[PDB]
Amino acid sequence: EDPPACGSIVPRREWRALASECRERLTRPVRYVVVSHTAGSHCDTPASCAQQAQNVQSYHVRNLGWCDVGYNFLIGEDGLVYEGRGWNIKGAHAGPTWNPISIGISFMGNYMNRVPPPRALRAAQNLLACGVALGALRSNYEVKGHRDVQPTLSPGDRLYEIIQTWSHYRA
Amino acid sequence: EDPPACGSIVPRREWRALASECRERLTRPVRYVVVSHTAGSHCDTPASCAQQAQNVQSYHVRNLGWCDVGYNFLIGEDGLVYEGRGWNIKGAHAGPTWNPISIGISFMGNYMNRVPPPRALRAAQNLLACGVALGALRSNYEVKGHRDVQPTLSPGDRLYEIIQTWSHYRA
Repeated sequence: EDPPACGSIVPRREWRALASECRERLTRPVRYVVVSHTAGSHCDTPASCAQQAQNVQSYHVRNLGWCDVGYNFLIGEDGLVYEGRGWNIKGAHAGPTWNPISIGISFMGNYMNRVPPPRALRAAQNLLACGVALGALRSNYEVKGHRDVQPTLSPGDRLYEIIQTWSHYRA
Repeated sequence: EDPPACGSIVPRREWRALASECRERLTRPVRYVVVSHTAGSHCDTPASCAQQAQNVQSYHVRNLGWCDVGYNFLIGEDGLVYEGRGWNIKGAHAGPTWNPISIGISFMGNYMNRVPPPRALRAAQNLLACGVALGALRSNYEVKGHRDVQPTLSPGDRLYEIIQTWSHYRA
C-alpha cells in the first residue's frame, strides 16, 4: 500500500503468471548471480514480452513439471524486468550447486549471434543494484555467466562477453 | 559522493534528441516535483516512445524556442523513463515561480480520461526514489500536480487522482 519496488519489475500477475508452488527460500544475503538466456523467442514490447514470460513459464510448469518458471527474473528487449521466482524463492536455472546460493536472471531471446539492446542491459543492472538495497543481494555480489557454471552455451556468445566487462563479474 | 547505479533512464543520445543549449542549474537538493502530462500522443513501445520524446523536444525547441525539452524527464507507457534536462538543469514546465525550485516529469499522453499503465507509474516512482538516492532530491521531497501550481488540467483528471495517493504528495 505504498510506492512499488525499485527496478520497475513487472509483477507476476501483470504478465498473467500461473501461481507459484515453490517453497524453498533463499537466504539473504545472496552472494551469486548467474546470467543466462532463455534460448527461445525474443520480444521488444511490453505486450509481447509479457506473453513471452507466460510462454516460458508455461513450458517449465506444464512440460518440465517445476513449481514455477526457473529464473528468479526475466529481462525483455523492451527494457523491462519480469518477476520470476523473485528475490526470496530458490530458483531452478543453474543446477544443484548454484541454485541454493544465487539469483538467476535470464534474457528473453537467443544471444549467440545478437546482443540485447542497451535498455535490457540497463534493466539488468538496475535490477541487481535494487537487489542490494533490499538486502537480497550482498553489497559485494559476484556475477557469473551460465557457462561459467554448467556445461552450456547460455548466456550466448555475445551476451557472455559483454557480461565479462561488468564490474561485479568474477571469472 | 555516494553514487548509485540507479534506475534505467533512456539517455538523450538514445532517443536521438537534439543537443541541449540550456546552462542554468538547479540547486541540489531539490524540494519539489511537479507532475504533468504532455496532452500529446501516447506510445507503448520503446520505438514509439523514443519518437514521441523527440516530438515533444522538437515542439519545445523549434516552436516555443526553449534551450531543450522543457521537462526534466518524460515517462512512457512503454514503462520507460526518458531523459529530459535531467537532475541538474532547470526546466520550463511550470511557470517562473516553480521552475527554479522543482523537477518536472511529464507522462506522454492525455490523462483526462485514461490512466497511465502501472509500469509507467512504477517508472516515475522509481525515478523519484533514485533522485533521492543521488541527492538530487530531498529525502522529504514533495510531489505536486501541475494544476496545483498553474491553472490547467495537467496532468489530467485520471492521473491527477492517482498522484494524490502517492506518499510524498502535498497539495
